[PDB]
Amino acid sequence: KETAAAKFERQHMDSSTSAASSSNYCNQMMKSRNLTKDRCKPVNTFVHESLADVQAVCSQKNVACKNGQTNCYQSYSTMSITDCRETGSSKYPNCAYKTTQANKHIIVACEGNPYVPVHFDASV
Ligand SMILES: [Rh+]
Ligand SMILES: [Rh+]
Repeated sequence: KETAAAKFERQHMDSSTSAASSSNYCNQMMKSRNLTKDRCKPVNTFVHESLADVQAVCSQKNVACKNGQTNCYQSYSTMSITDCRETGSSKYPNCAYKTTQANKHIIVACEGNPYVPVHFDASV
């Protein structure tokens, strides 16, 4: 019974580094955040902004979600993010990733009271 809010924080928040710590980052973080337990999760994004600044996106630019729901929101400012991408030679349980740093607008899906991020949809 992890809450949806807490699952988003575990899968997508890393405020403790300004940018993709190092070439090792995604290998470490995909494992430590438990995204390689049942299979290698093929792609995942981490956001290097404060929790308050990511939560605030739920009152910013309303945009269509990829799944056609209406509860997605685009950040008005660019954010520091790390994209993690499974290498073609990565074989479970030894999940290997390329670490790439970018500064992009994020899109998140928000639900509940309080209204908070529960899903990372895209960066643009
Ligand atoms: Rh999701
Ligand atoms: Rh999900």
